[PDB]
Order: sequence, then structure tokens, then C-alpha cells
Amino acid sequence: SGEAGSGLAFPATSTSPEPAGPHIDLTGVTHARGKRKASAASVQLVPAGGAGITVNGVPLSSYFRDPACREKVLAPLALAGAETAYDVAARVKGGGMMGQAQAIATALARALCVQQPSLGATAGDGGNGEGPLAAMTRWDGRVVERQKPGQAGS
Amino acid sequence: AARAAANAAAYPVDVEHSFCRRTRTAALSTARYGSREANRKLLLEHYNELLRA
Amino acid sequence: STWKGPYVAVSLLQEVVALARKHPNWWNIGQKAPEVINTYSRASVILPDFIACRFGVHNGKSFVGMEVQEAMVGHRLGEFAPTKATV
Amino acid sequence: XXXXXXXXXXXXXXXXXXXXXXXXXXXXXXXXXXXXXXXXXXXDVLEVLMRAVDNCKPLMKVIQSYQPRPLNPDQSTNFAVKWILQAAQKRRAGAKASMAEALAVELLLAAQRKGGARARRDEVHKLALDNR
Amino acid sequence: AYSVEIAVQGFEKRYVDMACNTLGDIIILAFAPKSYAALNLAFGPERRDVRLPWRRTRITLIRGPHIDKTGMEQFERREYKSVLTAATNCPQELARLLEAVKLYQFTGVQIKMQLASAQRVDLPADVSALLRXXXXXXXXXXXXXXXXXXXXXXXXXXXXXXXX
Amino acid sequence: GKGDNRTRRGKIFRGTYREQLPSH
Amino acid sequence: ALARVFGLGKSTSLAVSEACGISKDLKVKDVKDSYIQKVTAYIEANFVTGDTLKRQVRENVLEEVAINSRRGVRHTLGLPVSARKLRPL
Amino acid sequence: RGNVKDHMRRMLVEQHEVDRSVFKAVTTDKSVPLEHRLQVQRLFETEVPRDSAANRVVNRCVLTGRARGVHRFARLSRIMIRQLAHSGFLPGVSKAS
Amino acid sequence: VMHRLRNTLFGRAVRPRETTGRRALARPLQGKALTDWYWMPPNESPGFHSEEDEYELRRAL
RNA sequence: AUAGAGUGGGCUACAGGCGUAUUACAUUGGACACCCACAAGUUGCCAAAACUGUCCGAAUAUACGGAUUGGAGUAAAAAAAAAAAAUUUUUUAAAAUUUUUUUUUUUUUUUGCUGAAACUAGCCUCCAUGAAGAAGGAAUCGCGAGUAAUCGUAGAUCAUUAGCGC
Repeated sequence: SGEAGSGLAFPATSTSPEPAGPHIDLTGVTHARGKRKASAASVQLVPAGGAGITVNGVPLSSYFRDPACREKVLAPLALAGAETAYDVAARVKGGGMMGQAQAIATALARALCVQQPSLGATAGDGGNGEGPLAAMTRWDGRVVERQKPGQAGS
Repeated sequence: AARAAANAAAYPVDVEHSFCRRTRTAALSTARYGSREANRKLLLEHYNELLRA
Repeated sequence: STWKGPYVAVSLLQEVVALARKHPNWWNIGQKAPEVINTYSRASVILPDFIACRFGVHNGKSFVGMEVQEAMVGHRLGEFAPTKATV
Repeated sequence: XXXXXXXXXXXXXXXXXXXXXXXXXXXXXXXXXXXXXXXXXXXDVLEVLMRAVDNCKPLMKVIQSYQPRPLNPDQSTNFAVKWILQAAQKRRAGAKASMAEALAVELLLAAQRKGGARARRDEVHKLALDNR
Repeated sequence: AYSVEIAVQGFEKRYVDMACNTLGDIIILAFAPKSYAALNLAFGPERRDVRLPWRRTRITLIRGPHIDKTGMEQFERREYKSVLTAATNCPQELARLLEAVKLYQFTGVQIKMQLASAQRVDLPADVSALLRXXXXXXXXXXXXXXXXXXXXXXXXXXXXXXXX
Repeated sequence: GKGDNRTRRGKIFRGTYREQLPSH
Repeated sequence: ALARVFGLGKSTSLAVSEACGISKDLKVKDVKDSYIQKVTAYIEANFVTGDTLKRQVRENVLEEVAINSRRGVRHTLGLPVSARKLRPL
Repeated sequence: RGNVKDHMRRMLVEQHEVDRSVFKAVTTDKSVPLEHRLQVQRLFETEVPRDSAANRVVNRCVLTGRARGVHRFARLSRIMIRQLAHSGFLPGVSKAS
Repeated sequence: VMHRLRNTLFGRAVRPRETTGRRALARPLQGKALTDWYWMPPNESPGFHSEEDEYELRRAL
């Protein structure tokens, strides 16, 4: 298939590089990757009424177990309006809790983009495009600024 | 009330019995004598003594 | 420090055995032991008995004479050799 | 319609206010919303908050010299929720109950065009009208 | 039935790169069928050239000599790693490998080498009798590498045992 | 002491809740 | 739940309450006086009333200053050996 | 300064080898002898050179006579480490990042 | 309780914190590490061209 | 002797005053549990704040806070083999076991720690006494996005001592 360069370097005071694509695999199951922190995540999307939603093995409501963080997980999914019909298979690594949430949100957005082109952003047409979900494709790669090699000095 | 899973301690020596589940293999290592062959002699005797069970 | 060996007083003990030529503690209960005992180190602990002994302890400038009585038996001798920062 | 989420989120972030979990302040402010329901039907909540904040909009700001300045209404919201919350800490430290009750009773009173937020608010309105 | 792993350590990426390429030349020469006429080659799909990242650690210094506690500067050591993979079945070319790495000297670059291999085991006949299946390949020898005039071409060489 | 002596928190401040590994 | 005794500290407080049977989530307004007699009896089974102990430590460091010892003149001087506002004297 | 005097202390840790001292330390760390540990420890840390225990070593630098601010990272001291570092006469330690 | 068989098979015991004196034997020796720490040339190299006195020769003038 | 050693101090003393930090003066909190939540950090596995549950709000100086001071360095849990077997505990009718009582066993932690020596002057653990402090004038400093603040974490020198320093 003809995918292309989608990536960005949006941040201030430190750059980023998520060279990973989103793509559909021949099982009818798309795969995508997303990080929004140095903590990182991947997804795998099956159109199904099976187990529903899954990161890190477990059902989601015990792993993430602050509610606000749960809608931070669901926010691209709720913005899509295509909530139920996909099995959500996903993996995460690193960082802290809602960083994992917004990272896995971006990855779920990417997989949803290769599922439906117009809802979100991609590199299908020159790395440009516009839908409701096209805003949260390109990750917010700001990390912590580095603890300053210098003094408090006050 | 917290400890690392990998104790990785020191101030001692042993034969280090260990198993690897990834490849289904046991692992014993050498530590007592300076030369490698003396250790091969000690662990070969330990292997024979292992099979007395 | 009671665990695994609680007492250290070797040089003090060499001087104590020097005193112990007729009685370590007035076996001949105590009579002040008029011969002066002058240690050169105050890291020493104090052992039970040792009563009525004239101890001369070093302060870094001199030797300080103090008579031991029943209360100071579980102490370390350097507690009685100060640097005199009175005021 | 999204300005409800905007005003509520700015309420949350200004309720964070010391370094901590915005989860802590978020459950705190949602507790203020439910306590507003309880005291309101005791002796109809997003309604009374939207009315209270739209009662509390400082449209024209003034800069000292005294010179008035026009203001983009998002900072009007942003000053608004600020004045609400410093009045809230005034009342709560005077009560020293929780903060959720204090922000609840203040959102009711600023809905009812009363309270020190409304006082500060409309004096700087009229003082913006004074020095033209 | 012999397996070889070569690990390689360096400071300039140039030297560890040349080291990796020249030992790769040595391996491919060492099992090379130079002529057809004898025909048990091992390019089995175990074979790799796995690269590796490093051990990120920053070690900083006072710039100034005396008071100068403002004066900081950061410093840093790099270790670059590769592992070289092969295995084979006859020992004479393995000895050609070990003598090959005995001759060609490499600059500033550590050679640590792993040689898991099969070697036969005598038993007292009592335990063979009382045998009458898993891996159990457990020798794992160990050797020193310093304080006796060696700049670290050390070879460690665990062993695998076989007694059915 | 942030509850230095008797807490499940101030003893991570005094480096004791992390039990010291046996090393020398 | 006697986290509430005053002449003693807290761990011994819950100890004495446990030694006559008072669990947590009980108030001082919920103990019948038979258990008060029991806990007082257990106080002279334990050690008593930290002002009795403050008298006790008064002769303890009286013993230490009677030894002509510099921690004695610390206690007559008020210097930290590890706020001379409080002293044991 | 006096780097060599410490080397003399290190040599006394090894001439009167620490093994003899530590083996007597073995019998004082044993609680199995009921007593005489006080007799063993009474001497044997006094007949044994008091300047041979492993605390009197202070780990000075080797280039110079630095006695404070040393580094075991590369067996040197900070100002020299910087001087050699800028020179680059050291094993690949560059300015960071 | 199976590790008892592995224990008497391998002769092991709890290494730290028991006060039986065994830790002072099984500890590694620091004696090699203490004396390889320094590096002092004798100020007069037996090969030739000793720099530690060439500096004296240069500053003599 | 402004040179070297040896032994012990002192370099850390203590009307005052000043600088730099930490910890609080609580309820947005304390405590306790939780799953022992996810990291930087698999290259030649390990947290805390919080989320969830429960206790607490009397000017109590609170179950906040944790400075000073005395005192002491202590508990066990796991399970194996034999003999016997259907016993322990209340009121004036009940209860726990089908395992009770003997011998042998046995692990794993435990030991104050490290050092030759921890009084001054280390550090650890556990008791006890529980100070000021209820947010700080005049004055003023620092910093506008993964920043302040808050939270741990690991590295150095280091026998151990960094809790606050970096």
C-alpha cells in the first residue's frame, strides 16, 4: 500500500520523533502506534463485539482507575461516534497514568484514521487533511524540560 | 517495607542454581577456584552429586 | 554495642594490671587506691567493679584526675575529659 | 455549547491552585456541584452555575494611571472564576467545613447577584465607566 | 556442534564499526565453501548482527578551581556495542577463528566472547544405572579479565553438557 | 521530618522503607 | 480507640485499652467504669503517669549531674548533644 | 602533597595483611565462643598495626596530591579531570549533550 | 520444603544478617583493590631521560 | 624548627546578629489498607503524590505538627515423621475439635549496623516527654508550558554517616 510520512515535531524546547505509521493488516485488523510522552503505546483494532476495550491485558476500568483519566482514554473514541463496534487491543509502556491515557488516545485515533480516512489526519494525501479527529492525530511531543544544569542561585 | 525483585546481592559465593523458562533450560555457574578447569571439575562433581537425587 | 563483644579498655587494663600488684579493687570494699592511674586514651569503656580508682584522663592539653564512684560504671571514660568551653 | 466545558475546566484548573492532583480538585469541584444541588433543593446546577458566571462577566477592564481597556471575553471568564475563588478562600478561611460547600454557597450567591464577587465586580464595572 | 557469540565494546564508533565488519569478514571466510567439490553449512536462521544502544550516564564537574560553585560542566562516557552471531559443527575452523582473533590486533576495543558448545561427560556408573531429557546444559564457566596485564580480549565460554 | 520516624511515608524520606540491599 | 490518654504516649495507650479489651472506634463517652478500674489496675501493672516519670527522670539526670560529667553541665547549661527553651530542669 | 604517605598506610594494610586482622575479626563476630572475644579483641587490634585498619586510608588522588574531591571514575581529581578532558588526553570523555 | 533437598544438595545457608562470622570470610578481599589504587614512578626512570629531574634541570637556570 | 613522626584533642565551641534551605502551622488534610497502581530504566527488574475503601474535625493545639529530653536495644512465622486419639471452655442450659498431648524434627527470618574503637561526636530500631508554630510587618526575591510548586527516584564522594547539601 501507499502510505507516507505523517509525523510532526510540534513541541517547544524539545523535539520529538514518532516514526511509526498506522496501517491496516491483512487480517482486517489495523495496527497503529502512538506516544504522547516518552512513555509509549501501540494499538490493534478489530471490528468486533467481543472483549471490547483492552490495554495491558486487563479490562480498562481497573488499570486506569481515575474516571477523568478514563474519559481521557475515551475522548477520541467519543469524538468519533463509533464507540462500540470495535474490539480495542492495545499495549502501553512507561510514564504516568494519564500520560498513558492520552498516549493510548492518540494511538487509538491513528488506528481509527486508517479505518476511516476522513475523520482524522493521515499521510494518504501529502500529510494533510481535516476531520474532527484530525487535530489529535499529531502527538503533543513536549517532554519535561531538563532539570537545569545550573543553580537555584537565589 | 519494599525490596527489589532482583536482589543481585554480594559478599558471598555459590554455584548459582537457576532455571530459564524462556528456553526451558537450567543454569549453574562457577565461582570458587581461580582457574576455569578447577571450577569445571567442581561443577562436574556437583552434576554427579546432583544425579544422586 | 553489647552484641558481639561489648567492652574495649586494653591500655587502661594494662595500667589496671599494673595497679593490680596487691589488689585490683582493695581485695586486701574500696580505699581510694592512692597510686594515681593516668590513661593516655579516653575511648575506653568502664567495666563493672573498677571502683575507687584515681583515673587521670587526657584532654589534649593535660591529664584530668577524677575519682570513679558507683554511678559511673556503665560509661565510656571520654565523657569525663572535656574541652572546657565553659562560657 | 462547549463554553460550559470551558468555564467548568477553567474552574477546575483554578481550583487546582496548589501543585496537586487536578483529580483532587476535580473531585472537589464535582463535590461542590453536588453540594450545590443538595443545598439548593434543600432549603438546576449547571443552570445556576451558567447564570452565576454570566452574571459575573467583567466586560471592560480598566488599567491604572485610570484608563479603560476593552477585553476579550475569555479573559472575562477567566478573571470571573478567579474573583469567585479568592472570595471562596476568604469565606472558607473565615469558616476556619470543606471547600466544596464554600464554592457551592458562593456560586449560589453570585447567581443571586449578591456577595463580594458581585461587589468587586460591579464597582470595577462602574469605575471603568468613570474614567473615560 | 559449537555456538559462538562475540561481544564488542568501544568508544569511537569508527573503531567498533571496523571491528564488526572485519570479524564479519572473518566469519564468512571461516565457513566459506571455497570450492564445490566436497558436495552441513550453518547459515541457519539463528544468524544475526544485532546492534545495541548504550548505558546513558552523565558525570558532571565543577569548572572552577576554588569558590566557583556556580561553575558547573557536564561530562560523559560512551560505550558502543555490537554482538556477532554464528555457530558451526566442526572444531578446526573454530580454532581458525580463535587464532584469527589472536592475531589481528584491534585498537582501543574490547573483545568479550561467548562459546557455548557441546562436550561429552563421563559419569560414575552408579548414576547412569540409577538413571535406568530436558536441556540442563549448565556449566557456565567464568574467568577474570584484569589486574594481570590484559587489556581485555577475554574469552568466557560457557559449556553445554550431554549425557543421555 | 514529614512524619520521619513513624509512618509508611516519612520512612521513604529516611531511606528505610526501601530496605537497604545487603552489599559491601 | 484510646488514642486519648495523656500521661502516656499513643502505642502504650492502645496497648492498655487492648489489655482490658477496648478496640478501635470506641469513645471515652462509651466506657463503663468497671473497665476504668481494670485499666487503672493495669496502669500499676504497666508504668504510671508520665509526671511520675518526670519526677523519675529528675532523679535520673540528678544522678547524671551528681556524676561530675559534662552532660550534667549540659543539663545545667542547656546545650544540644545530638531550643534551650525547654529543659528537663 | 603527601600521596606516598598514604601508599605506606596501604602497604601496611597489606604487609600486615588484612587477612590476619579479619580472621581475628571472624572470631569476634562469631558469638559461638562464649567469651575471650574480649581477650581476642583486647589485643590483636593493638598488637596489630592500628594504622592498618581499612578506615585510615583516605583515598587521595594520584595525579597531584589532592586529598579532597577525588574520583574513582577514572582515578583522577576534578581540576585535572577537566584539564585532561579539554585536552582530550583521556578515554573519550567529552562535554555532555 | 523442596528447597531443603536443593539446599543440602548445594550446601547453602542464609548469607547476610545472622552474626555467625561467615560473612567476614565470604566477603571479597579489598587488598588488591587498595594497593592498585596508586601509581607513583620513582622520580628516576631506570630506562632513560627521566622527566621528573629534567624539570629540575630546566628550572635550575 | 615555618622539617618529619607518635598519642589525644581542635578544625563542629555559642550572649548576639546575618545569609541559605527543609519541615510544618492542616481538612484540597492526617492515619491505615489496597493493587503493593503505572516510570525514567531489559540491553552484553524498583517508587511516591493520587485514584478506591475506612477512622478522625472539642482552640482540641486536635489522632495537626515532630523540635528537645529520658529510657531500652526481644518479638516469631513456615511445615515434616512416629506413638496416642476422639478434647478444650461457659452460665444454670450451652459453646469451639473429632483433631487434642508426647517424642523427634526441621526451614526461613530474627541478630542493633558499620567500623579497631560510635559518650562528646555517627547512624539504625522501639518506647516514653510532646516545644514553638493556627500562614508571618516594614521590606523584598525568583519565575510566564510540561514552567512554578509538589512528589519520589539515583549518582557522586564514601567502612558507615547527604534527613535537609549538591
